[PDB]
Amino acid sequence: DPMVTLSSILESIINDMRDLPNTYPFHTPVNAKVVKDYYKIITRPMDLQTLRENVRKRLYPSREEFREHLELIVKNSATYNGPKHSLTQISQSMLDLCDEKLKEKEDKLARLEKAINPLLDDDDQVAFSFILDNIVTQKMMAVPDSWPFHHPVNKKFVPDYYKVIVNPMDLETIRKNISKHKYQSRESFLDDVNLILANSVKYNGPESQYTKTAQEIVNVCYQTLTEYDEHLTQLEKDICTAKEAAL
Ligand SMILES: C[C@@H]1COCCN1c1cc(C2(S(C)(=O)=O)CC2)nc(-c2cccc3[nH]ccc23)n1
Repeated sequence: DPMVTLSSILESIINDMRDLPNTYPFHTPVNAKVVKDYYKIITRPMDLQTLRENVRKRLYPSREEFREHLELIVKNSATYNGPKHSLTQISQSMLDLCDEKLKEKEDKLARLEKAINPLLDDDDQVAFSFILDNIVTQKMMAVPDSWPFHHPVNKKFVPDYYKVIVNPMDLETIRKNISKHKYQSRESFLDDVNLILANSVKYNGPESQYTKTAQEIVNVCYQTLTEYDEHLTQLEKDICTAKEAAL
């Protein structure tokens, strides 16, 4: 079972990260009854124990989902402790080692990932994802003053954001989803794109300039999808055939 082999590789990387110097503060979850403001600042807690348990729950079908959770450890430290704090440097040493090990095992990991999910090797899925990523970076992120929507909100800087917005979305998250080939057609992609605009209506109001910018992001997405409609329709058809074939 390639998921078992993959999981064993990921656990071995966790073992190697745990062994780096001074890493213990990251081995287990932050104790929010000692660090009483932790959840007022951090939205997505992560640590090596939780990461290992998730590997064992078979939550990571690829390098990328694993690495994304590992990177939260660093991002959270950068936010809470500071970008140059020794704890943030220590967390970064873990991520650097992970990247070394993933580099070394890249061909084996690719083989396992494609055995787990054959669409990662499908040329139509890859071409479709490439087009979506170019729409995001060249059209959507090029909208003037679109920066509020480029990344997840950092609760440190907007402390009530996630009390209001419980289903957040942003363009970086969409790009990460594209890189993982989460979207097999425009319908699921547009659900996430529209969530950006819905969240702006809710948090900022329907007449806010933030919402006008978000509306422009959505409108240039529709305009560009319409321009590429013929090609995208063919890719979506061939992806469906590949999806059904893998059965
Ligand atoms: C709430 C507002 C409008 O609705 C969309 C998301 N918005 C963001 C997003 C971000 C992020 S950030 C830096 O937190 O990563 C994702 C890019 N920051 C700020 C922000 C931060 C600090 C002071 C501020 N004054 C006005 C906006 C603002 N607002």
